[PDB]
Amino acid sequence: PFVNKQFNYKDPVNGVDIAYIKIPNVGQMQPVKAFKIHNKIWVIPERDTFTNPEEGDLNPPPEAKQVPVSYYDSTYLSTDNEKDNYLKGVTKLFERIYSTDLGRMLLTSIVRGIPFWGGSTIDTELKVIDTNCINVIQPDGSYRSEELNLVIIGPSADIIQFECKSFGHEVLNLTRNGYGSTQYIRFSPDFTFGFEESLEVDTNPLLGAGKFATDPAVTLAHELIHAGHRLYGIAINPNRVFKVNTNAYYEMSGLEVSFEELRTFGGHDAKFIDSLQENEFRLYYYNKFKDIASTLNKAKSIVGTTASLQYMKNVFKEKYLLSEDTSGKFSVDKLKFDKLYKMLTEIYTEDNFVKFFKVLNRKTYLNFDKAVFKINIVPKVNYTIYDGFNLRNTNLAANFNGQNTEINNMNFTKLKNFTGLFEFYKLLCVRNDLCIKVNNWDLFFSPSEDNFTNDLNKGEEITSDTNIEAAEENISLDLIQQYYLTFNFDNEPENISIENLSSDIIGQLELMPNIERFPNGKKYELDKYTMFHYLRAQEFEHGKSRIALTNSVNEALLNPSRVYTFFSSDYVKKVNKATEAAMFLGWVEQLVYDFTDETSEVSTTDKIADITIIIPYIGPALNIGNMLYKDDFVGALIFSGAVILLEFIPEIAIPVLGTFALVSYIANKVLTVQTIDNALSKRNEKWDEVYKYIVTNWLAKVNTQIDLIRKKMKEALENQAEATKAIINYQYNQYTEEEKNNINFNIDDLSSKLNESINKAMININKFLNQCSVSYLMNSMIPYGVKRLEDFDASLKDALLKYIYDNRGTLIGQVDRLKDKVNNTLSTDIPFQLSKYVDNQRLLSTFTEYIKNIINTSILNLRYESNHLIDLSRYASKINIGSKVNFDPIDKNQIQLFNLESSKIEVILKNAIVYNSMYENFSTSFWIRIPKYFNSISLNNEYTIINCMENNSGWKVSLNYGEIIWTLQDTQEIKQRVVFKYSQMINISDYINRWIFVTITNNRLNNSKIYINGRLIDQKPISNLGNIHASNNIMFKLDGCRDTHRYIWIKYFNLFDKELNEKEIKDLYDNQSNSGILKDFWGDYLQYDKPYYMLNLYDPNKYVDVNNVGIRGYMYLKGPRGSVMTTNIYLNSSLYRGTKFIIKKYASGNKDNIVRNNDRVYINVVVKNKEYRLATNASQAGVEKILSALEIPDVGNLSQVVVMKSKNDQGITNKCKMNLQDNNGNDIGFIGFHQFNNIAKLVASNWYNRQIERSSRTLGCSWEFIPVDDGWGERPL
Ligand SMILES: [Zn+2]
Repeated sequence: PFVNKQFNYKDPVNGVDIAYIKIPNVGQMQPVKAFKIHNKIWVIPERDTFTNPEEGDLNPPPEAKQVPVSYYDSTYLSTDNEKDNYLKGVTKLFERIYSTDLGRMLLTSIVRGIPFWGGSTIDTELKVIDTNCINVIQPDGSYRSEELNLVIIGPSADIIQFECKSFGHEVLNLTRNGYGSTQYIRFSPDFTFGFEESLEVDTNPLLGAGKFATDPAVTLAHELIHAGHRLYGIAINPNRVFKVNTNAYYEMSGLEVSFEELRTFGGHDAKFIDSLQENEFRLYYYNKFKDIASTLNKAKSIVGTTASLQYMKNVFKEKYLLSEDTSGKFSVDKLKFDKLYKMLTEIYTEDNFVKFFKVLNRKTYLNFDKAVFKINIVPKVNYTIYDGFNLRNTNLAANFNGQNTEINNMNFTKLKNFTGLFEFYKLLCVRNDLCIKVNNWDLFFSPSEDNFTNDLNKGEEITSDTNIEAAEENISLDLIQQYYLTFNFDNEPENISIENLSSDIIGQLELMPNIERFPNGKKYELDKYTMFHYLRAQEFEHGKSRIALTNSVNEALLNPSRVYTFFSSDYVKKVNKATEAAMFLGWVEQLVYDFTDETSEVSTTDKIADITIIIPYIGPALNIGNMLYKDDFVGALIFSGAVILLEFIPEIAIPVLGTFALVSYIANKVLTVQTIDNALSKRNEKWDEVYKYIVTNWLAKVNTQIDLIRKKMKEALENQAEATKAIINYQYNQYTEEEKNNINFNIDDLSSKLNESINKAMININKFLNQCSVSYLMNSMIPYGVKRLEDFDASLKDALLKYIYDNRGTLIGQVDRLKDKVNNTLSTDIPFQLSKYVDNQRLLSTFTEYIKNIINTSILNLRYESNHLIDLSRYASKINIGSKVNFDPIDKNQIQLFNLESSKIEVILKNAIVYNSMYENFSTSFWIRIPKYFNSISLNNEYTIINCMENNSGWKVSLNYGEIIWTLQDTQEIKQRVVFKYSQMINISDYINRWIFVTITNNRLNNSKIYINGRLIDQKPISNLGNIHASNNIMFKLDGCRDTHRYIWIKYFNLFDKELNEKEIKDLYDNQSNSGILKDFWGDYLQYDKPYYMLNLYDPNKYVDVNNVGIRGYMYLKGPRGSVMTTNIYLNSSLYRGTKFIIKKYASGNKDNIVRNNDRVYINVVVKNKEYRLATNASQAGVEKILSALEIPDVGNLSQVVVMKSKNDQGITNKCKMNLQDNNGNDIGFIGFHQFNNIAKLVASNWYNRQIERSSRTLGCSWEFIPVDDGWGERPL
């Protein structure tokens, strides 16, 4: 820390702060020269050759060590100059770490570390473990033993294998028992690791060229965070490793990250460790301190120094944060411990440092390094204490340029890795065997199910004084700030003179676990091609080959010029074809555009709330479609969901949650009323444990894969930009030889381009990916955990209601409100807040937009997507469709069901995901289309359409002559039904043979409500209905319809696990109305080329008629619209009356024949088997324009274009649908009628236009198109 005096290697040895140290090693050891950069921190610029006897050889091994990176140089750090530079650098980084709030705290705990005084000399005595000091040679040839705390030596054989090294004890775990021991950090500030980014692009649009460098400060900070854990004897056993599955062509051959490694990194990595294992360690170390206090509390004397036993007892007092009374006895304050621990453990972590140093760095310990570099930090022009490489001013500070080894090329010297490229690998063969050498450190992670401990099954007794939950403070920069203020920076252990030790202190390193070499080669003969194969087929041989030509098909990896793409053929074409230099730059522009073009394709799929943004070429870039129902990725993903992306499917074991036992209290109100609260509280806490648990499983099994792909794609895109830089190149590589011609093709600028083109591409691919992650979590992992909680919740309620009962008379004036409190709480879940377990601004931001759409909420949502009737909410397991089930050809999401026992659709919901307390509070909605009842059979005959019962298992939708019903019924067969009844004796009905939006709400504690088209039609209490069954499957089929020609049309069926409120209902309702598409009088999309009868909503008793064809003729509303009937059944005004209307395309045609909100069209009037053209003369007299049916060829420049409408300019629905316009583009007006001497001719008046803005009064322009429909038995006269 800080380091007071600036050293030089040659500066004269002086017995203190600069001496000839004799580290505690084995056997003899010529003394070595080390400096004292600070109280308790020495620096030896030698290669660690002393610490380990079996490590004096600094030469590389004929066999390679299984690590992604390695580097050797027998000669490094030999000269006396190299030492000085090493001295100058190790320092500058301590100053770097020290210049940060987080840094500052850590170096104060490290210097304060001080290995406990074990040396167990007689219980009651204190003493120094000689292995924690060093002998210091004084000038007069003498030597005085000195206590040490942390030492930095040079690397051993493998220069970049930095790590913590401590000497062990004959019978003590000085690193895992609380004692702590002097640490020797093998580190070098002359080499670094290069890594690659594929996320920061979101915040940095012009992110660096390629591989970035790792600020040496972080690496050193990472290693100290380790000395910290060990100094406080809190290091996790290195026998604790996150097990990894290896047998599989996609799995990593070998790799064993330690918990103490996932701990030290922090970020999410540290979240891979389950809660149960987390608290396992805490108590473990919390008891190591308790013994430290005991050990101290009974220490009478102290052999060794001339320092007061009190002084000593105090150092360790101030170290472990012990508390002592007036007698001087020590104790471990639990609450004060949890803090110290929380600091050494979660505040001081690599991720947290990457915040203080504002540098770019790996975002996970599982992001394997791909390089080594020779850097030189000493010169200020290169690296500064405050800015590092990203120097102030210098063009390095805009986008971590200083860290980009390509941009800041001058500061990084690419060295030779010593692990080839295929040292550790896997052999993957297709089905010409067709195999590939896939790199080990290039395959999937894949955690073993073992790692995830749990313990969620243990039940629990709930007394009155149980201890309630505790937050999950995500360690925000604010919390660190707090720790900083309350941080104690004054006073640092004194250099307590100890009595000389052996001239040669006997060492022997702590024993690390053995390196189990892993198998290599391992062959894999597969069926389908792999994402690895496809990726492979996009690299192509360096360059001395023949001008390669891009070419689809995986066989694109059989020719020496093996290259493949996922781009449109035309690109292949433009690239694969000679281009005369006369015309070359054009080509460049072309490709670039086309590249940045093909590379940015994004599907909106708005009609799919869940995964919005979509990058289609992913499927054919990594062969992700996983081969399903043949191609069409964007359709593939929609049919399955983000599952189609996982190289492997993770499971979720959420045991049958235990239960709370309730300790009862005899005639003790307080103590009782307090137990129920503890019960409910622990239950709330109970839900948190489950959620937090699946987020750990989701963080390592799922989210990790998606991230590998995230890299894979970024890899792909570059493989493409690299070839289109090869091809284009080969061309100009055979240039005309004419200088001054073109400001150079600038390969180092076409690239500056292709860079951006890809950087943005990743911004899209990333959003898309983030959605498949969050989304996969919400519909494939949470539902499971919830089921068990909801169960637990359903149980606890009884156990609680009973408790209250069994204790009434003691809960005298409260046996109701407590009965209400327990019934009111345990009647709704505990929302899943992702922010409670994740800081990631990326994913939370995602999670937020996902939550906004109430549809992603539904436990069942089935639309007709792509080419299937699927359950987008991923709850259904098998949706069996009948044979007599028909799907409207236009909007196939409109299902029609007949009376035939062969037309039916049955849906079964995954059992594991279904809890029986599921239909207490829940809603259901769908769109209905009921034909008209013509016969009398229909009378008093109630057929059922939707049924969900398991022997009296409530709710099933039924129909009966002019009314819709919803009946709830419990096992105790008690039933309750709510009904909406619609009369069939009306001129014009709002429900007959039309579409009706229906929503049914259910609140166990209240009533059952029925909403028709948004408004509440009726409600009936249900606070008396007993328990209800949860049917595993729902059946769509009519049942008991005596009518032979009865049928219905359903649409947008959904099922919600909560009581939708008025607002939600109305929102949901406006959303499923497709306001951008005009409608049939019955609700279907209006259509081009399809004769409709006009019904004027203002004067429903008349009907359009063409007085006389021609401009000298007119159209008007004719006399009395006839009636229709069938005594004792219906009496509706007739519809199929008057002249028909035909809408003709005019703007954007050939496409679907659906008429959309703002289409310009043509209205052909069909007069006497012939079709004419409704037009007018915009040069008439008044505001009104009479309109006539002209001869299509005689119309000419007369006003005829009509702008169809559906949403008022303001945005409100209006019936006024036809706005006529003059060719100049003007606005002649909406079409309506108008009295002209008691004749009311159809007219286009600019009046309505004005009114439609103000009010919303049904006007003379309120038209309605009526096609003939099998639902309206009426016969077109
Ligand atoms: Zn480490």
